[PDB]
Amino acid sequence: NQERVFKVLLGPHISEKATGLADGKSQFVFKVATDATKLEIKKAVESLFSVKVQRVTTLNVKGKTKRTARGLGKRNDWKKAYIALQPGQDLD
Amino acid sequence: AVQQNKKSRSARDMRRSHDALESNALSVEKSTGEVHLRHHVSPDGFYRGRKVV
Amino acid sequence: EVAAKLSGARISAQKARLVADQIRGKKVGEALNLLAFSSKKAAEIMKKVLESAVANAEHNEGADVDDLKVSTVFVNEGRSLKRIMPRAKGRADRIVKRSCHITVKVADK
Amino acid sequence: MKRTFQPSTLKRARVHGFRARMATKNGRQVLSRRRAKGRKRLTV
Amino acid sequence: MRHRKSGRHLSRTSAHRKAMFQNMAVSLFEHELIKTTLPKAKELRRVAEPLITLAKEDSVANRRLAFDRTRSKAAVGKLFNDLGKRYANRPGGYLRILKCGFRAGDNAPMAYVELVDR
RNA sequence: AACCCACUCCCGUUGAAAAGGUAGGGGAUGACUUGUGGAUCGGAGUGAAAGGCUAAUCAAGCUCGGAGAUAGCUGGUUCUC
RNA sequence: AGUUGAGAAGCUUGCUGGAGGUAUCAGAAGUGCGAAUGCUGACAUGAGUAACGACAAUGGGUGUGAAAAACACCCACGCCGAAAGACCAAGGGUUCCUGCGCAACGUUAAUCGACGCAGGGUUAGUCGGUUCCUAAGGCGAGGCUGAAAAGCGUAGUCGA
Ligand SMILES: [Mg+2]
Ligand SMILES: [Mg+2]
Ligand SMILES: [Mg+2]
Ligand SMILES: [Mg+2]
Ligand SMILES: [Mg+2]
Ligand SMILES: [Mg+2]
Ligand SMILES: [Mg+2]
Ligand SMILES: [Mg+2]
Ligand SMILES: [Mg+2]
Ligand SMILES: [Mg+2]
Ligand SMILES: [Mg+2]
Ligand SMILES: [Mg+2]
Ligand SMILES: [Mg+2]
Ligand SMILES: [Mg+2]
Ligand SMILES: [Mg+2]
Ligand SMILES: [Mg+2]
Ligand SMILES: [Mg+2]
Ligand SMILES: [Mg+2]
Ligand SMILES: [Mg+2]
Ligand SMILES: [Mg+2]
Ligand SMILES: [Mg+2]
Ligand SMILES: [Mg+2]
Ligand SMILES: [Mg+2]
Ligand SMILES: [Mg+2]
Ligand SMILES: [Mg+2]
Ligand SMILES: [Mg+2]
Ligand SMILES: [Mg+2]
Ligand SMILES: [Mg+2]
Ligand SMILES: [Mg+2]
Repeated sequence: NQERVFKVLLGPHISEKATGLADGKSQFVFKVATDATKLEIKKAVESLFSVKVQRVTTLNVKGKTKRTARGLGKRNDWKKAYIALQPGQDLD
Repeated sequence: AVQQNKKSRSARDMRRSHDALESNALSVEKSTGEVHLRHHVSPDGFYRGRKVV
Repeated sequence: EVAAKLSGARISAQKARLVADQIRGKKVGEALNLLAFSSKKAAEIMKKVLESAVANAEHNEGADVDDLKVSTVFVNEGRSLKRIMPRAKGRADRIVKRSCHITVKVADK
Repeated sequence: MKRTFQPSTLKRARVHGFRARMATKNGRQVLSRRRAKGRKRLTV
Repeated sequence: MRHRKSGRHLSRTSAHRKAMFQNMAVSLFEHELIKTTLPKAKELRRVAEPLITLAKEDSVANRRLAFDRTRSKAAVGKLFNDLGKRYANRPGGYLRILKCGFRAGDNAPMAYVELVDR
């Protein structure tokens, strides 16, 4: 569809592991929609960044429960994906 | 066992009349003029005018 | 004269009376020495209060640290934190964790 | 010294679950009563 | 009853008591100054002094006997080479005990054990 | 021996534990022991049978209503002249 | 505090308090607590007493820090080793790692922590789920049975 391409990638994930992966390997870490599959997020990166991805690996991250006077509040859950590019191309 | 009547303020305070403190064994070092317990190394590390630590 | 307070101290009220009555009515020169070598926990707190009281007289007033004599010392009882402690055969007993208010007052007279 | 409550999830949901209560007539009345009281959970 | 009985238990079994002084002497003969408890120092002077006296005569049998009770190569090397020759003309009294305040956590009377010349 | 059970002494009784621990003890290829899932429920179930077990509660459970049951029986019933 | 009445009680003022109170006479009472092994919070005596949770075991040096028996490292001692060692399934639900800290807990102190604040950390065609099949058993179109709720049950589809 025309949509479902500007809704699967929620933005880059800045970290120390993600930064090291981008330099050592050609893997980039992204925050993806919780209902996004591996096919959608590989056809979205190649369309919105003009690159070629060999494969993508995804995981679901649970939200940390923070205790405050009023009850226990759960932070929003989210999905993470390691976009592994070809030896060429960079996901900037 | 247990008691039959509670102890009053006078009866309680009479028991703890023998509960006091005393540590007046202080001494002034001749050289440094530092107060310390007698027959003890001073807090700075002097004993009868001699550094030991 | 000037005073210094410690509203809220972990040690209980009763244990701190035995140090307060040991220095009530002495000079600050030896009051700091008695607590500098006392073996009880209350000595460290009470010396911290006494040195603050002496510093208050030194700064807010022109009183020298030599002529000061600790005049009035009284230890009141503060808020006690209540917590349970399990015991044998299911019974649970309540444990109070007491505090105290220490007020050391020094006078230059 | 085995105590009375040995936890499980598959047994808990098949007895005290929403589909266990909703299936029978009495359990639906329990759901209605618990909703009328206004409890936050309604399913334990 | 303790009538004329010498030696203090220190609330330790016999093997722990033996091994503790065996490891206090081996540590004292590396640093020559230890911050230890006063009752433990009053008993350490009945263990280190026999070793120092034994160190004044160098021999295979003496070195083996010393090793049998202070088992450490470094301590046996420190003996018979630095100690036992420095105190070659001092009759007894190879270390002193100096009380040093009290412990911070508990109230245990501490004491410094120091070799007499250093 | 693991595993299951609990015959004896002591400790513990406000215990480490609302039924345990150190010593000793019986079965240990079977009528065995045990993990997961399921069936039997209140004058009603299960029971190698003790009236035992049925969520620390059992000569018939727990909870909500009849219900503020009934009590010829205890206890209490507050200012003055 | 003083003062007036047989009493329940009433009147005037010092200080604190910082905004409402009701001569007198009539009504309407949730109308006067010392006790019910009375109900709910607070505080005592016991008492700074018993205990601080297996009788594997600790002793030095250095560092930090306001402060080291318990924090980190080194030397040396003891304990488990058919476990006090590793890996899965239940169950738990971020307790996992790094910085900033000890108001609280941890049966003591704490610079330490399964403790507070902020970040980071779980990557599957091949390992376990889902997807295929079914046991015990659950539900069950039609259909029989039952005052009503409902019970049984075939085809069928769920259940490791
Ligand atoms: Mg995955
Ligand atoms: Mg949410
Ligand atoms: Mg219990
Ligand atoms: Mg079941
Ligand atoms: Mg032995
Ligand atoms: Mg077992
Ligand atoms: Mg056996
Ligand atoms: Mg029972
Ligand atoms: Mg009644
Ligand atoms: Mg009736
Ligand atoms: Mg108004
Ligand atoms: Mg009334
Ligand atoms: Mg009352
Ligand atoms: Mg009490
Ligand atoms: Mg004590
Ligand atoms: Mg007593
Ligand atoms: Mg006693
Ligand atoms: Mg005791
Ligand atoms: Mg312990
Ligand atoms: Mg061994
Ligand atoms: Mg073995
Ligand atoms: Mg947490
Ligand atoms: Mg951690
Ligand atoms: Mg603490
Ligand atoms: Mg934490
Ligand atoms: Mg079937
Ligand atoms: Mg059926
Ligand atoms: Mg039908
Ligand atoms: Mg199937």
